[PDB]
Amino acid sequence: AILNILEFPDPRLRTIAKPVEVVDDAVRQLIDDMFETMYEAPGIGLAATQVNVHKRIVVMDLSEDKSEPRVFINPEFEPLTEDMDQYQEGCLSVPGFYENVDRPQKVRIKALDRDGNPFEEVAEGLLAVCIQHECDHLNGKLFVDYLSTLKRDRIRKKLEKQHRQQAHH
Amino acid sequence: AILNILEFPDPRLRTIAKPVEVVDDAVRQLIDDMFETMYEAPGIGLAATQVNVHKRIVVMDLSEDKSEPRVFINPEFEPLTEDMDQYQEGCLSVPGFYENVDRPQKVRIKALDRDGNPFEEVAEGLLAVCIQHECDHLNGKLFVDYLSTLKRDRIRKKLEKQHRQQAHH
Ligand SMILES: CCCCC[C@H](CC(=O)NO)C(=O)N[C@H](C(=O)N1CCC[C@H]1CO)C(C)C
Ligand SMILES: CCCCC[C@H](CC(=O)NO)C(=O)N[C@H](C(=O)N1CCC[C@H]1CO)C(C)C
Ligand SMILES: NC(=O)CN(CC(=O)O)CC(=O)O
Ligand SMILES: NC(=O)CN(CC(=O)O)CC(=O)O
Ligand SMILES: [Zn+2]
Ligand SMILES: [Zn+2]
Repeated sequence: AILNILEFPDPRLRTIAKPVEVVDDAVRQLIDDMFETMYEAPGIGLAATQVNVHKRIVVMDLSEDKSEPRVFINPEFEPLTEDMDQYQEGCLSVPGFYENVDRPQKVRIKALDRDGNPFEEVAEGLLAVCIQHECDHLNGKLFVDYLSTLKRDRIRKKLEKQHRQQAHH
Repeated sequence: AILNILEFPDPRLRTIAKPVEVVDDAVRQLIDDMFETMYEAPGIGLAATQVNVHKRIVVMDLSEDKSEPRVFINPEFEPLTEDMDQYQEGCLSVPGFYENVDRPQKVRIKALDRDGNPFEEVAEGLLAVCIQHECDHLNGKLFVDYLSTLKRDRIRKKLEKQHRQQAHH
């Protein structure tokens, strides 16, 4: 099923997600709904926090033909270099806005797979950017948090305006 | 200490490496010697089999400045995709030759780290190719084994001539 995606400045996006203790079929059902929601948006990644489920679960598919699904449960990352890359990021929870964000160029991801088994994976490029962006969501952080207060304020005001107009529909 | 690197068609390269039961002082010394040997060659990977030590130990460093050492003890891998990647592969035991070899582009690695602790790592790109190349060595397999019979024999003949001339130096 398609799930509702929370939008900035909804305070629920600031909730810190709780770790998953057992990866059962119920967790996999949520994962399937997250994937369906992500593919339909469309987006290349999605954190449970974004659909109002505060558990540390992330889904992703960096392919063009939407044929490479990846699951990260209880994800964490550690920079493997001090070098930083700049990427213009967008977010399904901050629809319509794209801004530059500087983040570690390479990181080591650690998480549980869709079966609950632990693994690690070195990430560079888009994968590195996405994993950091998704993990941030689980810690109640949004990419607009890295921007100047004036830019974030402009975005907030534009979105709050849109929300009021959408409410008048 | 820099160890000697065996070269095709030396029969000892066909030896199947035995598993490591404990990462003791001796094993720790070998790993250091292997890194020294690898960097001096220079190469981006090295299997114990290549320095005539038939234990399942692999070292790597895909960086350009010796800043990313990697250790794999008792490594094994499983393809995670059917998609094949073609890469121009070379080998310190088959110096001067680079031939295309098709291998799965994404694999899951299972091994023990430099401290003797088990871990599983998802690999793509160069890392995916190198781990398969290195594990093959531990099973007495060389990349030329994937080439046609005439191409492999041509390479063999070339090296035998070289070895012949080197001995007269
Ligand atoms: C930069 C990496 C961002 C991680 C994923 C986000 C989706 C998200 O909100 N995850 O929490 C995404 O797909 N964002 C899209 C996006 O910004 N993309 C998608 C591909 C490249 C990049 C271009 O800016 C937009 C169009 C919704
Ligand atoms: C492609 C992966 C190969 C695994 C590593 C080998 C070394 C080896 O013999 N390992 O067992 C290597 O460093 N090979 C080099 C090599 O083939 N390379 C190094 C970087 C890229 C690639 C192609 O040129 C050459 C130059 C000796
Ligand atoms: N073994 C894997 O597929 C690795 N991971 C995700 C990845 O592909 O990066 C686990 C998951 O998708 O459940
Ligand atoms: N977390 C890691 O460093 C993983 N591994 C190997 C790697 O770097 O891929 C351990 C080792 O190098 O002993
Ligand atoms: Zn987002
Ligand atoms: Zn080799």
